[PDB]
Amino acid sequence: GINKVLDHLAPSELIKPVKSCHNKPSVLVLDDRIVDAATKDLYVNGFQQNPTPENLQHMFHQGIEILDSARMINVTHLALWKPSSFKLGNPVDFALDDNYDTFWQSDGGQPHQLDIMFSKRMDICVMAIFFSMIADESYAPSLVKVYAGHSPSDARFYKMLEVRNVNGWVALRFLDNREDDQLLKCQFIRLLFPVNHENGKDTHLRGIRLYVPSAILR
Amino acid sequence: SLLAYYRPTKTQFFTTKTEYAQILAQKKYFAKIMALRTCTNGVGWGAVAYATEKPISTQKWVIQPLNLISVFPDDTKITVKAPEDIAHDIVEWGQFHAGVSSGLRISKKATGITGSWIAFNKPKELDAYHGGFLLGLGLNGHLKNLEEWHIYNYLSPRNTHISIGLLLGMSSSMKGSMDSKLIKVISVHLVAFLPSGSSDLNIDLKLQTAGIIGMGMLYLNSRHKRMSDSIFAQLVSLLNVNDEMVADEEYRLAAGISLGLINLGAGQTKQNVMYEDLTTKLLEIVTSTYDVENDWIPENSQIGAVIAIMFLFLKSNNFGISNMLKVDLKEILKANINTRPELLMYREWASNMILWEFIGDDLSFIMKDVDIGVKFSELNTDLLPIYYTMAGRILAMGIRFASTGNLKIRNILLSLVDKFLPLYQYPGKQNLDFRLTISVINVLTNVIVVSLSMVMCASGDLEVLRRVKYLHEVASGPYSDLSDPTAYLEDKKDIDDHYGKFISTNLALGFLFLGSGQYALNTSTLESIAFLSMSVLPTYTTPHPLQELKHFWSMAVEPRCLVIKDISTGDAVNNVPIELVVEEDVEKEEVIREISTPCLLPDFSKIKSIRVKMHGYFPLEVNFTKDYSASDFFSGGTIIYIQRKSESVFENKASFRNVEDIHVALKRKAAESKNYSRGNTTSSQLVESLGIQDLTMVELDTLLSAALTDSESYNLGLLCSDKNSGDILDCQLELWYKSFGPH
Repeated sequence: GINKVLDHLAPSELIKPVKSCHNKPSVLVLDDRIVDAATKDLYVNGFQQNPTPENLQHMFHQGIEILDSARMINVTHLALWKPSSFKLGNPVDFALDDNYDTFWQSDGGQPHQLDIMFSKRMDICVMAIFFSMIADESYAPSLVKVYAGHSPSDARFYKMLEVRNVNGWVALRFLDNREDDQLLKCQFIRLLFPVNHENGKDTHLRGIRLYVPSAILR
Repeated sequence: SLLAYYRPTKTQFFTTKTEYAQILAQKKYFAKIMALRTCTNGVGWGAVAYATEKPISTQKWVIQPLNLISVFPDDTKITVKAPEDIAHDIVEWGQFHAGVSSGLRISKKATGITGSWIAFNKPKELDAYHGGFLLGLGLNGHLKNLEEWHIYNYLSPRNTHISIGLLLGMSSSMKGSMDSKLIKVISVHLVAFLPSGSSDLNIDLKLQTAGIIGMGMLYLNSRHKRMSDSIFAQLVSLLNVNDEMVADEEYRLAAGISLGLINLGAGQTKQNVMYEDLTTKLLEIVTSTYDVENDWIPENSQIGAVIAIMFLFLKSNNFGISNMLKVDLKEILKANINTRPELLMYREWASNMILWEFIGDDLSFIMKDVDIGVKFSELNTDLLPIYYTMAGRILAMGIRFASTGNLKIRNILLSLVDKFLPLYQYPGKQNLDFRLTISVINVLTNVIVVSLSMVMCASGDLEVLRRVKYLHEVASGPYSDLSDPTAYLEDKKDIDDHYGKFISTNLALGFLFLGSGQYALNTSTLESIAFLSMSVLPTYTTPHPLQELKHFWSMAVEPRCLVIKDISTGDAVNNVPIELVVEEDVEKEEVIREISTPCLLPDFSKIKSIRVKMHGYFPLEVNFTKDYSASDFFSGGTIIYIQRKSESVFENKASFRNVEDIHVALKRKAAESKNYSRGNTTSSQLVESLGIQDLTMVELDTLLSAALTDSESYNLGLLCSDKNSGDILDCQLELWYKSFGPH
């Protein structure tokens, strides 16, 4: 029994198939001009001239409602946030206020950092980000890399996101890490924005949300 | 040859490719990995050479610079250059490590090393080598009173390495003197202890960690409330770096070890109220569960709180505190679990060290209450706590049986390392859950090798060397066989993983051959366990926290080597069998242990008697009673001298009392012929030729020459009728000849 549980803990010959990983970091396509079943799963607002900002606000609200329509638990306000730097005009509150008009802006080094620190082991399943290519082209995020880990010490690369034209909410469920659970299990998530569109300098963040599974008398 | 650092390093490369460009890239990658190895050989070279070279004072010291140039079997040399090939900080970090090794090489009892000597050896240009060298002299106990003249000269540049070396070495030299003139200097260095509201002065974070560890170690056994409460506040509070608030895991680990070392041995209480208040506050920190992350109590202080509770009740056998500290696997695997998993290793290690009488030597203690209990036996994050569980238990087990050696523990670790070795550094299916679990595997296998080295220290074992050699060689990882800054970070993570893997194997190689094998670690004195536990702290993951503390085990190394010397000649005699009486590390009665002469005997307090027996020198057997111990007996010196018997003709007057075995006679004849090959030339043969071999017979022959008065006649009769003597029968015949022979 002792030997067998060690073997289950440490499978020597059982696991390693050929040891032939390609080792390149996998790249995710975010374009919204091609219609596919997989993209529809990750892209919610639907594929479509540039819409007017009031149309962007309208579709911003509809995407929030659609994402919240399904059986879900929102724990966006259940974690600590620490961006790389402020600009004294708008903290991350306007990023997490679920309002298109307001937004958060960083100001500092080019490799902008957004830190998400958790208090308890929460199993995130759907990662939601809203982008606005036409509304914020100057500060649009063009290159996104999402990390993972249990602590600031052991942060590791998870996925790439290249932005070409996404004027809507982006849903990011995770399946590569754990196929059995179809969800991510970490306590430490950080985001990087190393470069912007048309050689930008800073970056806004219109929306951000975290998803987890589980008449009257006045 | 494997562990030396001042020379090109022999490398082995796989390169399972045929294209020339791909082969060159892998060779360059292996060259970068070998540069990491050359940087980290500081930890190993410190242990290989503890007290080898002695100083002459007048002679000027020299520090060999890092070579970090690799040589392949094809002899196509590839040279690593900074910061193009490797991270820039790594090269002078290795220089600092090599300097610490160089400083510690000087012996403890060496005299003439005053404040002027270090200034005389100053290179006139501050670098990592001199800071490390300065740290080594300070750590050995030489900076007892360093003059204030050139303290400012050293500290005037803001270079971190020299400042770190100066702070740590000097604090280690006084080691608990509570002197004002030096504690005030670090107080100036530490930003948080500086008076509130003062304008911030730029001080590096690593420098702050270096200063705080020196203060705690400076305040060893002080039991000083005014500093301990401030230190406790330091662990809980938040820091300021670059005018913005920052929370550091590195600084809090330093604060935790600081609090533990200052109040070492203060927990054996049956001050008590204040100790109870501090104990319950630390337990509150370690046990508090927060659904929402508080800013000023993050999880980074959990290890410090846990490490602090380690030193409060060290070697106290307080079952209750251990139970509230010890974590049960069956309960936690049922639940989702909380906090960083790495805390579990430290918690169980702390709980096991508290009960310093039941550290199990069997696999059952290691394998206690562990079961996978899930259908999915594939590597998943859910079974990380058991790996950290395993790591803590074996680390406590290894430190408990430190340098005493054993066979069952060695065999268990051999089985464990054989089982866990193949999984090591295998990025087969690149999945984040799998990658995190196998990173824990890398940490676990680093711990098993280090612990296996700890139990078998100073013995030069074969299989432990076999395992540590393998961990040393072959980089493995994603490359070989088994957006620019983004690629830089991707390569930085892998290179740091290799650096962490290399420090562990180097520590094992150094510990195996400690002081050329004639020095061993001490775990008798209470603070020795503190330094040993402090130095073995597993910090192999990024960013390798508190690495500069790795060269502190030198406080625990002490001689314990027994050799035999002759008295008359005054020279050493070797290769004589020695029988030893021990307690078998248990309550059993005794087992005879036969060893050669230059062998490391076990701890003196556990030895009851020692005897030397060998053909030739007459035997010497000493039994140690309760009154005098082996340590007190060897206090004057670890060498016991033996007297030389005598092959004298006068000893064998007439009869040979000796058995005179034919085998030993032939061996002696062959040995004498060997010297003769490489006769009446000896004085014994002269006295044999003269015929005065029998002392008593010649004297009585002279006496009887003439008379024979009555008194001497009765005297000769008494010697003849002696109860015990030698040539009695020969003596009887002469009186008969004198009395009734021809005349």
